Amino acid sequence: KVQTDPPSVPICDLYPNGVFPKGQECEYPEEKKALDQASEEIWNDFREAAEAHRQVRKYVMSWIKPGMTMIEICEKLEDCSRKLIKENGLNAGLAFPTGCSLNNCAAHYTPNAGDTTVLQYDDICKIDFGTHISGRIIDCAFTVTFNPKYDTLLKAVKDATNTGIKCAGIDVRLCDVGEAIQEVMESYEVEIDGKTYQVKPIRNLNGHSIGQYRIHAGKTVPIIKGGEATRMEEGEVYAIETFGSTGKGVVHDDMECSHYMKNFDVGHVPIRLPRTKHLLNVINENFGTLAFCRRWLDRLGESKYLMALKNLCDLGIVDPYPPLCDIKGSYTAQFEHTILLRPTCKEVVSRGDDY
Ligand SMILES: CO[C@@H](C(=O)N[C@H]1CC[C@@H](O)CNC1=O)[C@H](O)[C@@H](O)[C@H](O)/C=C/C(C)(C)C
Ligand SMILES: [Co+2]
Ligand SMILES: [Co+2]
Repeated sequence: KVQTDPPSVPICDLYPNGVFPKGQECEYPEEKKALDQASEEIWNDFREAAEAHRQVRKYVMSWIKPGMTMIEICEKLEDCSRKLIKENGLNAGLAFPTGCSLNNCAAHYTPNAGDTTVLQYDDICKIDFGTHISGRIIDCAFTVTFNPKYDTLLKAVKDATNTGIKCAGIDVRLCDVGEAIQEVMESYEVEIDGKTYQVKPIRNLNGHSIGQYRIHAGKTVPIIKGGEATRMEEGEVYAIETFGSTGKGVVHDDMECSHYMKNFDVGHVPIRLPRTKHLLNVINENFGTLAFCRRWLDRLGESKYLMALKNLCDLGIVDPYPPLCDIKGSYTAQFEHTILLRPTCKEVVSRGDDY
């Protein structure tokens, strides 16, 4: 069987023998082959999630248009993602909420219930969403625009992200990747509405290592120089993402929060407060240590849960991730891919024919 025009066939049903397509395999900048084959089932899970990501985003690009509300966009994307990944509790599903951050806002924004925001012709929207199979997460993102005036800014960030991807590798120092990304990013100048700007990396936003059910495993991939000389290791998985801005090149928390995620290091915590106890149970059952958003709690039939959620945040059990924005009037863009540092090569597992 093949995929229907508007995708609806699970990726696992498109692949009979349970063997999924590899991403772009690259040479780094025998026994290791045996070691690589030993984790084949893991690489395969990443590939299944990546193929779902590729097919979902291809679909999104065909219909996303100004006039649609941000809620309509996210619900349409998420519905497709759930169907192609063949959602099954914590064994297969959405790794995190659909980011659709607009203009000066660079990341971590998704609408909460009631949000009336409508996508505009001049908007620059960062679609950042994730999929996973058995906790093997694909963190991948692109930027959507309708006005050609942002073309060079988008190209700047694409080139910067690919440079970071090419520089990445086993034994490579993280600070070197950041320095490389920055020199490419800043080599671009753009003109938007009569004003010129030297593209600037958003210095306090970074790429990161990825772990099972842990989007932010512990290591950071900076996008500017001056970072840590810590090195990348064999077997690690990384999200290489870069952000370019026409503003200050720095983001701050802004707007209402929609994203939340349980602190991975916090262990079991007995709670007697009834509503707070119930919410934590709902989170443990449906998300575990994966991120979620308010719309996802509404979907599960939960209501009047905001105070319970605040309690979990105040207790440090859950962490809030508010939208991150540059100054008013600035424009930000993002591109991101997930890479596997396999023993025999580097695989840009989420690479597509689109980006
Ligand atoms: C700027 O957004 C990325 C991010 O924060 N990176 C982190 C990386 C780990 C530490 O260095 C803290 N600083 C960061 O910028 C995210 O990983 C997103 O790419 C991802 O899609 C969203 C994840 C959440 C946790 C909000 C669901
Ligand atoms: Co992302
Ligand atoms: Co990321």
